[PDB]
Amino acid sequence: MAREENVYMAKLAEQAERYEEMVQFMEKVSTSLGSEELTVEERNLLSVAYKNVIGARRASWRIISSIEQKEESRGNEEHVKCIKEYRSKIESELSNICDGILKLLDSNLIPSASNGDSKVFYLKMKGDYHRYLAEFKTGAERKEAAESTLSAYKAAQDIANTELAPTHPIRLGLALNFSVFYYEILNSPDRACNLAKQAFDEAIAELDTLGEESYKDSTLIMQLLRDNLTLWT
Amino acid sequence: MAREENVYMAKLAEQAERYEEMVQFMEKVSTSLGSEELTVEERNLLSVAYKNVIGARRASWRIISSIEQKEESRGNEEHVKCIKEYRSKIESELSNICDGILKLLDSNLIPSASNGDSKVFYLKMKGDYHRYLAEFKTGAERKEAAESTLSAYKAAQDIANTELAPTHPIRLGLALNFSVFYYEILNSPDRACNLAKQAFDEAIAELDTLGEESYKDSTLIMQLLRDNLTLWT
Repeated sequence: MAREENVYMAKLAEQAERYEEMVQFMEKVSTSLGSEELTVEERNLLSVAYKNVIGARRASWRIISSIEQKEESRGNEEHVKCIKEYRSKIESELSNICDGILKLLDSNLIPSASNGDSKVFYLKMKGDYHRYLAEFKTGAERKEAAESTLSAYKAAQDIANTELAPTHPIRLGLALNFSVFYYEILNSPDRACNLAKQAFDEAIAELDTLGEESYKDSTLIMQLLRDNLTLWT
Repeated sequence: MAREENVYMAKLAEQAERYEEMVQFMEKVSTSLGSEELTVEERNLLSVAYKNVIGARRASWRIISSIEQKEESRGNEEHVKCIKEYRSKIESELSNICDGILKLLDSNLIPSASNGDSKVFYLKMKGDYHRYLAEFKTGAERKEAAESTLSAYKAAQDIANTELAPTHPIRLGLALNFSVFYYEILNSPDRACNLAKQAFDEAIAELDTLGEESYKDSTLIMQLLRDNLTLWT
């Protein structure tokens, strides 16, 4: 049967801003496939869905962490005990969300990507979500997450380097996250700045062969890489 | 024991924008009382909580209804069947949210309000939430909701008229919702415009006895009543 229906429901879920439902709908598109790949449209929806569901918990996690620290500085110890419990609950959510998208990548989407844009897309996403585990996980789970990120970003760059134009927003967007993760989580500015400037230089080397729709895609990203290189200096 | 804790958790829930949790926390404050009333702070949190939880479903309901109608006009009948199912689900949520706050008003907060500001506050809220049932319920449930609203708004105005200054933001805010409900749901512009201009005129009759904190409260509302009277003409 046709489940353009679940795709149509996911676009309604998006319009309604009911993102948890958007995820369940795109998870139903993905776990119903035999040999078929998600279209671009479909993989983009799955990604908008997870990005909005994880975004909201990341933002809760950041305000709850600021409060946790302001109250720790003031010696308000009953508050801290309460904030910690709340942070713990949000961490539980964050960790199950990451596990849901990782499980779908590891066992449906990555093993069935054929084109290279697809392989880079799913391997980047896998990295993106291990990076999110790494922002809050602790101990050995933080270490396994930082390594899973690096190794997914690397396997993605290997394929992006050969099989995708230097100007492709997947390859540029992979460069942006990879460069930021080297700097912010591995504390390696040399590397961060390097593959940033590499991704930028390479992509102006062929910027003189895009459309008026192809441009707005990768120009947005190219400018993000640029303001970081000047920032990072 | 002290459950300033649940109040503190509700303020964390608000900061995190986890409003469903804010509701559960303020519901726990309210269902734990013996003879005690919610403070102003507490009744305001309960209200911020329910307002954000119902706001998000009302907004989903409005975009899903616009889509439902655009697709009905274009003859896209598979879409409509899908949109209707989605609208139905959002209606289920809206109806259980309204029932939760109504159950807490009808059986904890209204029967124990002592001061009059408190009685007007809970009776207004009861009206506010029956008004929301009336926006989407259908048939006899819509009729029982429109009447429950009217009768809660009336019982509230009876008390606001004697026991609260004409300038009190509860009494003015009650006037705003009451006036809007007469116009938009009962289709009675004469009445809408009347008790709007009455609430405004009466409140400038004593506007020359407020603070610099008391003012910003009821001026915001007084200007809302004013732009409607000119609009409604």
